[PDB]
Amino acid sequence: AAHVIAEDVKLLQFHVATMVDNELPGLPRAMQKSGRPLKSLKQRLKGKEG
Amino acid sequence: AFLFRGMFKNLLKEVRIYAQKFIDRGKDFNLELAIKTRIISDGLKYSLATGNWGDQKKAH
Amino acid sequence: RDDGDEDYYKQRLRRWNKLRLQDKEESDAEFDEGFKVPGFLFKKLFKYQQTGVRWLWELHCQQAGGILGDEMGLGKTIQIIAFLAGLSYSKIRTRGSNYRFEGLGPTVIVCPTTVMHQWVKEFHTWWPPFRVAILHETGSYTHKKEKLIRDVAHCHGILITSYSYIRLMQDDISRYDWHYVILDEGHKIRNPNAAVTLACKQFRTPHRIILSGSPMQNNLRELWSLFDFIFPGKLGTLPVFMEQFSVPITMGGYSNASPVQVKTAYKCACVLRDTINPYLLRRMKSDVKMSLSLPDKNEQVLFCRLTDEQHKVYQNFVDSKEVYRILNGEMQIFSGLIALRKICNHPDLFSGGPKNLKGLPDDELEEDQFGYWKRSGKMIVVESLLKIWHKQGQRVLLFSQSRQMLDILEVFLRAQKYTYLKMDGTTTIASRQPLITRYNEDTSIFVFLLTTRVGGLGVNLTGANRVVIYDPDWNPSTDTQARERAWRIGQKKQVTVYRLLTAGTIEEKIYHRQIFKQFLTNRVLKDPKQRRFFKSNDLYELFTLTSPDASQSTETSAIFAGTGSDSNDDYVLEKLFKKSVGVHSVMKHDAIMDGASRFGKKRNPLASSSLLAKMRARNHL
Amino acid sequence: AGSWWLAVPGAGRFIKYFVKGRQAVLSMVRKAKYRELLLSELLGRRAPVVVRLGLTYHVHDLIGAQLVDCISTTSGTLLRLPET
DNA sequence: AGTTGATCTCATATGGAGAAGGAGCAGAGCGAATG
RNA sequence: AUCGAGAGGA
DNA sequence: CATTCGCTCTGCTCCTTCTCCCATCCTCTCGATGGCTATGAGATCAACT
Ligand SMILES: [Mg+2]
Repeated sequence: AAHVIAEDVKLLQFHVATMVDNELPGLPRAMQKSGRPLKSLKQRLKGKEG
Repeated sequence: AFLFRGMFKNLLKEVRIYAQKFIDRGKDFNLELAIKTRIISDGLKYSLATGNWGDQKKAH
Repeated sequence: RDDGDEDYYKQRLRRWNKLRLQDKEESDAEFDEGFKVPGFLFKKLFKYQQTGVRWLWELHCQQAGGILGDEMGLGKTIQIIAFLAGLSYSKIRTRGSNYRFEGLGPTVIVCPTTVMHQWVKEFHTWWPPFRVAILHETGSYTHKKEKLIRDVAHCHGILITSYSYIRLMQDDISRYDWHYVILDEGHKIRNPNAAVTLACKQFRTPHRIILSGSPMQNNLRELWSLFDFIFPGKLGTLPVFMEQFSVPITMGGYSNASPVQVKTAYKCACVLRDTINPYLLRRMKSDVKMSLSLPDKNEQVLFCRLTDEQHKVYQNFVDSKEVYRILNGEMQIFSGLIALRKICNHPDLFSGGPKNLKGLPDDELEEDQFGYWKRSGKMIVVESLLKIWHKQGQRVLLFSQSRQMLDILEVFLRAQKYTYLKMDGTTTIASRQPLITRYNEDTSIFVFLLTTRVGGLGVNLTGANRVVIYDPDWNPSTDTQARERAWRIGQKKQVTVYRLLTAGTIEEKIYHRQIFKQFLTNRVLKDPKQRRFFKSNDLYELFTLTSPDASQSTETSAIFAGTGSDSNDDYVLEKLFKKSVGVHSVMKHDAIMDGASRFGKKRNPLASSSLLAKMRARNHL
Repeated sequence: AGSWWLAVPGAGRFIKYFVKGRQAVLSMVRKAKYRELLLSELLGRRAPVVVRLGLTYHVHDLIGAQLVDCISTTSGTLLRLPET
């Protein structure tokens, strides 16, 4: 069904997105089990500790 | 008291969830099996251990 | 040998013609729209096989698939080959479409490797003109297997493949325009999430056929997966099918189901049965006496007691905190069921047995061995069975679900000095058929030791006439397949089958699942009006030890009360009780399995009044 | 993706002039008295600077597209906005 | 040129600061149509 | 060993 | 023919939105994370002859 494949491409887009940037403004955080947020490539590069 | 309210609410929730799938199956349930005493015992223990004052699922 | 080569196929045609010239009358069976079966082939078929060929033609005209669901032994393969021969013979010119064959295009048959050469032999017997080639390491082809598929597509041969090659060669297979896909033993695609299932559904042809003796075995979901191969979209999507049929029909098999649930289930079963009926053709052996007859089967369930130490071990396990973690949802129930089912088989499988010592003299080395028969309540029964049957000169198949228990049984058979053969999934496939023929020929071998799942279909062990199923499986079709090693065409003797169970343990509940599942199957495939037996809460209470005193009924006898289910076999039972072996009770399995006006005055077809009557009767009580 | 129209190079110049001319010439009918204009009077009128493709070309388009109705009269052909 | 056997592998059962976009909207000035 | 938290030093 | 009118096209405010950043180095303790049983089929090619 077209709405299922739309939702699945939307989920693929969300995962490829949160691989690069897990600090998106309008979307949920990608998380491990126990709920901690995943560190993305951007968070690896960004800050004083990056 | 703040912690224990939420933990007792979660316990009543789980007792309802357990018993409903028996009343949906037309037969009485043992409440000694419905009460999952881990909720209070580990909720208070966890929050005192870590100092995260809330649901362990919401630690951040 | 098979026509993967070309000079073999040429030689096989030249030989067939040189034979045919020496025999140098019946008339073709005309159906309709053009289909003909050669008269010499149609005469060779039974009327039920003729009906199957006609049904296959009606499906070919509709361009629908079908499940040829006939019970094992009715000769499904002949019906398929006779139909395909008819298609090739009558040169059916496909209307209005790119498949401008004048005959049969490339066919793929997918089957277990154990039956590939049977298909080749049947084709080379019944319709020699075909070019049948096995895509397998047992196939005759010498070049790379990619080129065989091109050759068999180009010349419109018949490709025979394993399910594993379909799963692995998805592209090189599905690249081509196959005309027919036949799934033999097609219950192998019964899991909709399995990758063999997804690979089989990639075939573009509408002419998809399944051969299976069991369209369903556990769940209505298996039926969905087969119909989603056979007629995509006929049963809708799986989530919808589960909501509309699986839940309503299941929830009205319970004896504690409310009247509304019982009616809703009866309706849903009638709807499903009417939806699948055109596309599932299923004859039973009782429906057609033409294909011989079997001797009588006596199948009984023996309720054994736990030994006192086995009862302690089992009770301590159900009082354990592992079981508390299981019931509190911290653990999956699976490890606990595996443990309970071990304890029921032999406690040493759980406990490791009595503690090992070294330097003991040889006389101590019996009671202290791992798997000693006197610690298992079921082995004390098997001991008395084997002792009576060896004295009667019967021959025994001894099945267990587990191979660990099969080793404990082998150690017992050696210590009792019986002659036996053993087979299991570790027994090399090339050496299996030599063992089965040796057993059938050498009547000096008393026991064949066998896991239930080894060998697939086609293990013909009809040298035996007594069967013990040592422990129950969750899938009912496993234990019916087990007895059908002995009770099958070619059996000359009355087969007695004993199923061992331990009363008030997990084993009695596993048997209750088998019956519940078989009733669920019969409610769709036989008759939706059926009596309701099991309470749901009783069917899923798995971790409670009960064990009846000799004065008490089993739960099975309480459930099936009033059904009538409570000299060699009489003599065996007499000694199983009078010896005080620890048989609590016996039930008859076949008896348990008996679960049973201003308007409309003028026409412009079904009359409204009868369509309305059907709708009302379907929606009222 | 994977599909293309046959096109004419430079069609944008024509399409620009055509779209603006069409709206211009249709407004000449819309703005005239009664929303009526006699075709001979229109074709005699000094075309707007917006009507670069010519005024007859546009009246043939407008009539073919059914954007204006012709009415025959004793005075000759009359353009109208259609009751739509 | 033909034959064996580990081994993998599927599959089964139960704060804040700056920057950027948009809408509102005023009104300049161009060209058609008067009057 | 990692991640997180808290308490400290200049 | 001198308006006059209507219509297109800037460009000037005032939001909403959103993205970025927040001293250096060092020490210690503490909590948490922390992942079936088993039997079958069956394809591979390492490796015997
Ligand atoms: Mg078959």
